[PDB]
Amino acid sequence: KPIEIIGAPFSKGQPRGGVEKGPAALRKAGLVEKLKETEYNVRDHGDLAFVDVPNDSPFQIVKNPRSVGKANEQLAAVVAETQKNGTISVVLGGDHSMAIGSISGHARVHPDLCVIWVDAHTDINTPLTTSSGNLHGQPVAFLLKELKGKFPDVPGFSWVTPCISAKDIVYIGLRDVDPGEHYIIKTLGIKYFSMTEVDKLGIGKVMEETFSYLLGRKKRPIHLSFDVDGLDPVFTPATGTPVVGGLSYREGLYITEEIYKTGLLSGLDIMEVNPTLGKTPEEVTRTVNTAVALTLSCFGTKREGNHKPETDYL
Amino acid sequence: KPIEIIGAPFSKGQPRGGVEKGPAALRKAGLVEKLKETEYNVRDHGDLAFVDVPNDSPFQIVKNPRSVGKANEQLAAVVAETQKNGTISVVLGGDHSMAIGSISGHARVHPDLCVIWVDAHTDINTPLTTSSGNLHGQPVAFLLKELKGKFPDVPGFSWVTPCISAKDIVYIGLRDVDPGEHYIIKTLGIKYFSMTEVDKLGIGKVMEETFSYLLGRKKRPIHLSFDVDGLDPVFTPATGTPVVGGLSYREGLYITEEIYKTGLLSGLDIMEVNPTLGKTPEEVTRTVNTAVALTLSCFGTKREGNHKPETDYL
Amino acid sequence: KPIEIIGAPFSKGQPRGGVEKGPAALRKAGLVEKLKETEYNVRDHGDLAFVDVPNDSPFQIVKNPRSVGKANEQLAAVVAETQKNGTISVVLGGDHSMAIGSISGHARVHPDLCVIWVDAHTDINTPLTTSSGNLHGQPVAFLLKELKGKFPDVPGFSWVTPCISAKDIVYIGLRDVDPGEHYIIKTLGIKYFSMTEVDKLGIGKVMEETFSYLLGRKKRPIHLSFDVDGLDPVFTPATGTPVVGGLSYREGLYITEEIYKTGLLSGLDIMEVNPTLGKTPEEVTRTVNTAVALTLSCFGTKREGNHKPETDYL
Ligand SMILES: N[C@@H](CSCCS(N)(=O)=O)C(=O)O
Ligand SMILES: N[C@@H](CSCCS(N)(=O)=O)C(=O)O
Ligand SMILES: N[C@@H](CSCCS(N)(=O)=O)C(=O)O
Ligand SMILES: [Mn+2]
Ligand SMILES: [Mn+2]
Ligand SMILES: [Mn+2]
Ligand SMILES: [Mn+2]
Ligand SMILES: [Mn+2]
Ligand SMILES: [Mn+2]
Repeated sequence: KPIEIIGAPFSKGQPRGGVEKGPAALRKAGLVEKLKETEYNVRDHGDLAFVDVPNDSPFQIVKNPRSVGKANEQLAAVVAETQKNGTISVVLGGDHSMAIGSISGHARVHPDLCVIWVDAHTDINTPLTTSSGNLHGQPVAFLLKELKGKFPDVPGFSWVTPCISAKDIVYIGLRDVDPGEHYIIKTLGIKYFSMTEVDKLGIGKVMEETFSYLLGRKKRPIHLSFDVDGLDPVFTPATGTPVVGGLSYREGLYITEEIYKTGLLSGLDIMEVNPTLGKTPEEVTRTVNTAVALTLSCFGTKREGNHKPETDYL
Repeated sequence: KPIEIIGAPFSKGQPRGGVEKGPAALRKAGLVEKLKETEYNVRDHGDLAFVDVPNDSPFQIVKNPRSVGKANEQLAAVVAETQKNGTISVVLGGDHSMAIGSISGHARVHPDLCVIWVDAHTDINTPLTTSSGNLHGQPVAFLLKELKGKFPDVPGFSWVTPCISAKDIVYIGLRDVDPGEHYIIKTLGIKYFSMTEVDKLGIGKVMEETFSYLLGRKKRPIHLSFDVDGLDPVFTPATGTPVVGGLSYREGLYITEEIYKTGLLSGLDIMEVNPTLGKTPEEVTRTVNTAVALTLSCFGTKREGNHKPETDYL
Repeated sequence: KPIEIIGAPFSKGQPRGGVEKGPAALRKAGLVEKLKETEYNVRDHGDLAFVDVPNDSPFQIVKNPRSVGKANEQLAAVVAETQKNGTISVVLGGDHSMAIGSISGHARVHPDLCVIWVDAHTDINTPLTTSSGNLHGQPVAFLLKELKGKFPDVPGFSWVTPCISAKDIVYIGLRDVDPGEHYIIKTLGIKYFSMTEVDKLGIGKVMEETFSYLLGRKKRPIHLSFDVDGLDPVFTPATGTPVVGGLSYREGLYITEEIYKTGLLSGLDIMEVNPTLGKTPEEVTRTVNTAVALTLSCFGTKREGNHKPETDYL
C-alpha cells in the first residue's frame, strides 16, 4: 500500500508564529527516510504553497478567516487526489485548523470514515463560542453535521460541507475543555475519553472501546488527527498549548500501535509541532522525534521489534 | 452547599521553617476566587492566629508539644463551628500536625466520619516511637482510639479525644514507612494502599476498593487529609519530605475527582505546602498550583469539562 | 539465608568504557551496608580480577571474544561455588555479557532454574546476527539450548554449555529489538512482555502471568538478570544504551518486590551501571541509587515498610 507525505506549512490558525516550520523539522528528522524502511511505498508530495489573502479582516472575532478558508480549500483538494489514487495521506503541518481541509478532502473519497481525535482540547468551538477567534480551535465545528447552520457563514469556508456526524468521531486525551465546548459534546452525545477516563480505564481498554464503538457494526476507514499536545508537556514540550497531566509517550505509541493493527488507517494528521517554542534545543528535538516516532508506529514499527518476511536471519 | 477556607499558618510540627507561608501562597494563587466559580458558596474565614507558648520544653523527644497542642486546640474549635453550621471546612495550612485539630473538630459534629489519608507517610508514630520528636509525623497517633493510652500524656493535648478507630481510616500513597509505623498499621489491621498496591491495582481500582471498604455498609461523611508530598516530587517539589516514586499529577486528580462524585466530602486538608523549599520559582509555582487544582477537583472541576446548568450555549 | 556480592568490573562486552567502574559505585553507595540491615546474611566476596587476553583478535565481527570468554569462565566458576554452599549470588557488574558466566555457574548447581530478564533489549544476537559484534548483546545466544550449533564456535567460549531452553526464560521491558533478534524470539516461541504488553496489561498482571508461566507446574529457582537500562532513561540515565518509553521507577520496584515474595530468588544481576555516562553528577547518583534500591527490594525492603519480628515497638 502507498503512503503520501503532504507538508501544510500553515500557521494563521493561531497567533503564535513558528508552526509553519513544523513539516520542515519533521522531515529534517528523517520522517521520509525512516518511513521508507517500512513495508510501505513512500512518496513526498512536497509542501503545499499557500497564497496569503490580502486585507483579510476578522469576521467578528474569527481571525484570518479567508486565509484559513483558502489554505484548507487548497489542501482538501490535494488530499482528495491522493486518496483518489488509493494511497494513504499523511499531513505534516502547522496549526490544527488544517484538519478542516484534511478531513474534508478525505471524506470525499471515503464518506464513511470515522475520526479518532487524540488531543488535549476538543477544538469544537463555533465562530460563536470562541473567546479568541483563533480557528485552530474550531476545526471540528466546520466538519460536524449537527453543528450545521448553528453559526453564521464565514469568509472563505463556503466550499466546506459538514461531512461527518457526532457518532463517527472519538476523543482521547481531553483535559482542557471550554465551558461551551463541553456543552456541545454533551449535547451532541459525542464519544470521548478524557484523561480521567484514561486514568480509570487504562489505555488498553480505552482503545478497545474506541474500536468496538467505531468499527462495531461496519469496518470503515480511520482518520487519525493527532494533535501533538495530547501527550504531557514533558514529552512534546514544543507546542502552542501545553497542558499538564496528559497522555504519556508510551500511551501515545500504544494508541498509534493499536490503530495500525486495525489495518484501517487511511489518513493521518501530525499537527501542532512548533520548532520555535522549545526552551532548549533538547525540548524541540524531543518533540520532533516523538512526533516522528508516533507516525512510524501508525505504519508498522512495533516495540517488540520487526524483521523482514521470507528472510532467514539464521 | 457552603464551603469555608480556614488558614492555619502553623509550622512547629516540624523543624523546617516556611510552611506557615503555605495558606498565604495558596490564596495568592487564587484558591478562593477559583473556588467561587464552582457550584459552591465560598467564605474565607481568614488565617487563625496562634499564640506562641513561651518556654515550651521538649516532652522527652516530642518537641514544641504545648505550642502544637494549643494550636490544634484552637483550630478544632473553629472547625467544629463551621461544621456545626452545616458547611464544608477546608483547611489550608502549614505542617500536617494540624490534622489533629482539623479531624477532631470535625469528628465532634460528625462522629461517624471516615478518613481517606493521601500521604507518602503514615504519620502514626507515637511520642514513644518517633526518632525525631517532630509532631507532624504523629497526628494519627493522637486521633486513633486503639492507640489510646499506649503512650504517655503530652503537655497540651489533654483536650484531645481518640475519636476514630483503625477501621475508619484508609491510606493511599504510602512509600516511606518507619519500622514502628509499619508495626502499628499491621497490628491494628489498618487498611491502606502503598505505592506497590497502587502499582499492582491501578488508581481506578484503588478508589473503588477504598469506598466499598469505607462506605460499604453505611454512607458516612468523608474527611480528606491530603498531604501534598503524596505526589511524586516532580509535581509537588516544594515540601519538607520529598519521596520519589509516588502518586502522579493525574492519579492525584483522579483520587480527588472520585471523592467528589461520592457527594460525601465534609472536610479537607491541603497540608504541607512550603513556598520556601523550591529550588526555583518554577517549582514552588508548580507545587502551589497542583495543590490548588487538587482542591478544585474535590469540589466539582472535572477534566472532561464543566458547563452551567439551565444555560443553552447554542 | 546467606547472600554473596560478587563484583565483576568487566567492560569488553561493549565499546564504551566506564562500566567496570560499576560495582565500585554501587558499593560506594552503600549496597552492602544497607543489605546487611535486612533479614539476610551478607558477605562481600570482593571484585573478581580479570586477566586481559593479549592479542585478542576479533572472531569475524565478534570483538574481544577471548577476553570475554575468559572473564565469563572465571565468574561462572565463582558463582557455582557460592551457589554450591547454599547462598544467593548477587553479581554487580560491568556490561551484560557477564550474564553468560553468571547464569552458567548458577545453572550447574541448579539445572532447573528459570530466567526473568528485565531489559529493553533481548541480547539474543548470535555471532552471526550482530551488526556490531559487541558481545554484551549476545549473552542469551550462548546460554540457549535451541540456539546450539546455530553459529560457529567462538575463541574462549568452548567451556560453555547451553543449559537453559526458550521455555524457561521470560522478557519484561523490551522496546528496542533488532530484526534478527525478533526473528529468533518468534521462531523459538520465547515468552516476553514488551513495553506494549506492559502498557496493555499493567505491571501487576504482567508479573502474575510471568510466574504462572514459569512456576505454574514446578516451583523452581529464579535467576533475575536485571539490565538497568530496562527503566526509562529518566530514572537510570547513566548507561550505554538508553531507550525512551521504558519501565518506570515504580514498575521496576514492583517487579523486584513481587519476585521477592515468591521466595525463590537464587541469583541476581545488577548489570550495565556506568558511572561515567551521566551528563551531571545528579544523573549518575540517580542511577546508582535506583540500582541499589532495586537490589534491596529483591531481598525484603518493602514500600509499605518493615519492622523487626518479635519486637514490640510500643
Ligand atoms: N478553548 C481554546 C482551545 S485551544 C485549541 C488547542 S489545539 N488542540 O491546538 O487545537 C480556544 O479558545 O480556542
Ligand atoms: N518517620 C518520620 C515520618 S515524616 C512525616 C511526613 S508528613 N506526611 O509530612 O507528616 C518521622 O520520624 O517523623
Ligand atoms: N541490537 C544491539 C543490542 S544492544 C544490547 C543492549 S544491552 N541490554 O545492554 O545488552 C546489538 O547490535 O548489539
Ligand atoms: Mn487541536
Ligand atoms: Mn490541543
Ligand atoms: Mn503527613
Ligand atoms: Mn508525608
Ligand atoms: Mn542487556
Ligand atoms: Mn539493554
